[PDB]
Amino acid sequence: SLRMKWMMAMKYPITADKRITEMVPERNEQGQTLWSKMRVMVSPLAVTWWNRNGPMTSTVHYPKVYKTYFEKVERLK
Amino acid sequence: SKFLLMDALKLSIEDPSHEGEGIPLYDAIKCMRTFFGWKEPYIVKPHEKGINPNYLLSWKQVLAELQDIENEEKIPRTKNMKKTSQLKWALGENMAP
Amino acid sequence: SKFLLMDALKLSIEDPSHEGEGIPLYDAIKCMRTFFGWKEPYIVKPHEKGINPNYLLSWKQVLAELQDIENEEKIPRTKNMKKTSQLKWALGEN
Amino acid sequence: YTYRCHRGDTQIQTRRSFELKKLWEQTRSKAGLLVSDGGPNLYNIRNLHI
Repeated sequence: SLRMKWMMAMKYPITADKRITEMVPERNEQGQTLWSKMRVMVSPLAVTWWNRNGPMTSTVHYPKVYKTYFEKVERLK
Repeated sequence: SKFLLMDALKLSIEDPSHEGEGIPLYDAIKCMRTFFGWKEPYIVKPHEKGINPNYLLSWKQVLAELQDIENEEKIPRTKNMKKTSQLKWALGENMAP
Repeated sequence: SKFLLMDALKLSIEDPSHEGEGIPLYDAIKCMRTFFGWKEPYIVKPHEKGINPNYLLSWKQVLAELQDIENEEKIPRTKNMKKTSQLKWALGEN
Repeated sequence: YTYRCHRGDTQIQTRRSFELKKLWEQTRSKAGLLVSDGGPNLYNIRNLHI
């Protein structure tokens, strides 16, 4: 889709809630910005940063109803 | 001395194209891009005269202003820093009798 | 066809470094700077329709405008041509 | 190409390269990284339904 490959080339194409400010810093180590103020507009670098070093929770109730997919993986091996 | 001699290292751009004759600013930027491993800065030896947070803020401002070139319609030839509190203190612009 | 097939030749850039990521305009300028042997142009096969001096002036204007970037203090990312008589005739603005 | 997610051990320079490198050098089992963030592709004919 040409629409998708026209807004990933511009900064801040993703929307999130205001709680992102208290958890993700405005700038990273190299000095690249991660979000801007006028919901707020965020950058994919924020997603990568969260996946890199963010809060960790190890609850097991999240994959609760996902156990039907794991049966396929078990049967495939 | 003006520049330190024995305790210096270099960040090489290695080979440039033989026909490449350009502005020093972009050569410096290309040299900077080839390095990964920045961290959060902190002080290991104070100056025992002056304010060290000003030094930290100056380094951070230099890095941020070097990264913020992309927010410009036209590419500049030289970079002019913002006149900030820590830079004003460092350059001594407010101790003039 | 939109572009010719058998007759094309290229002005190469001779193995750019692995760290070279840039704008197409400056790549084109770098490719142009590697060639020497330009002379005064002249028409060798007319079109039998239309005005050919307009084509010659268009090519000359392209060369001059590409060579006339060093006078700008804030070099740009894209180049916009100037609206001239020959170019307006060629593009069929009227 | 569309989501600017190339592998960690690549020389392509984009705006997402720095954080992908940092994540790549931090992990231990690199085959468990998703493709969306600097990972290899393990899909084949036998895996298309998972």
